[PDB]
Amino acid sequence: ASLTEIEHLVQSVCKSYRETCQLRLEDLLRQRSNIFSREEVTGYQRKSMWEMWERCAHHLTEAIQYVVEFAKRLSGFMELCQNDQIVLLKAGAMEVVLVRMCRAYNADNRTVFFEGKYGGMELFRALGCSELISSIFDFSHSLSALHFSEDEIALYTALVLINAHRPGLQEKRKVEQLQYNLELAFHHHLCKTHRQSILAKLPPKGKLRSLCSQHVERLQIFQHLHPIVVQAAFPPLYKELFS
Ligand SMILES: O=C(O)c1ccc(-c2nn(C(=O)c3c(Cl)cccc3C(F)(F)F)c3ccccc23)cc1
Ligand SMILES: [Mg+2]
Repeated sequence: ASLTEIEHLVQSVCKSYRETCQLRLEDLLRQRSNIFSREEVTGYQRKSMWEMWERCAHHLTEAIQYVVEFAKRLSGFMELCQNDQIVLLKAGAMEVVLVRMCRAYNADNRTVFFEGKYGGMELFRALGCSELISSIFDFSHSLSALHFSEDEIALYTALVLINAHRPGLQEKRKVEQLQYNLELAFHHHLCKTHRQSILAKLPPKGKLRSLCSQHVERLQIFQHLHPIVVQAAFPPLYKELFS
């Protein structure tokens, strides 16, 4: 792919990203001052496990749905057979959700933006997932240290999804090519901005995968104990994770 194609791919990917973000980043930064009372905290901490899970589960569900809309706008994704779109999304939608979190994370006070204000991990205590939730906070913190631009997150998460080494693909070669193109675009943009050095500092893909595995497993257990009701946007994908 030539320079102009690459530039068009970067612009396209970053526009798709911005347009499939729940909240714009300026909002998240405006509100880092708006922090939860200890009264508001204990309020959340005195919530029942189920009502808290319902909140978080619906929040996370909505997030996955924005990520699916992002994928559907990646050049070439819609041209993929339904099987492969499910393979890519089953594996990666939640990996992207986990990456997108670093936006709502404030490494200064170690808090995250949740339901209108910032709170520490203490806020989710009623779920009793301290291990998992501590891990997630560690990951966001780790991503914070890289000071991603919005453009970098867009290209990085595009590559999290468009990965040709996911088990199950049938058009593996078509994915390899969309991936190659996204890698040229990511690398170009990083060079352009003197940020090429972050490539070696990105999370090892294994760490992202395994963390996503822990997280989804836990969520599936909770979905078993206490099903929330989902109006699904990609039914063949929903059926692949909720059954
Ligand atoms: O609306 C949809 O079409 C749709 C909506 C959501 C998903 C989706 N949920 N999910 C979960 O982890 C999940 C969530 Cl976010 C909330 C409650 C329970 C669950 C669980 F049971 F599946 F585990 C995923 C993981 C990986 C990939 C896609 C998804 C998929 C499809
Ligand atoms: Mg240069």
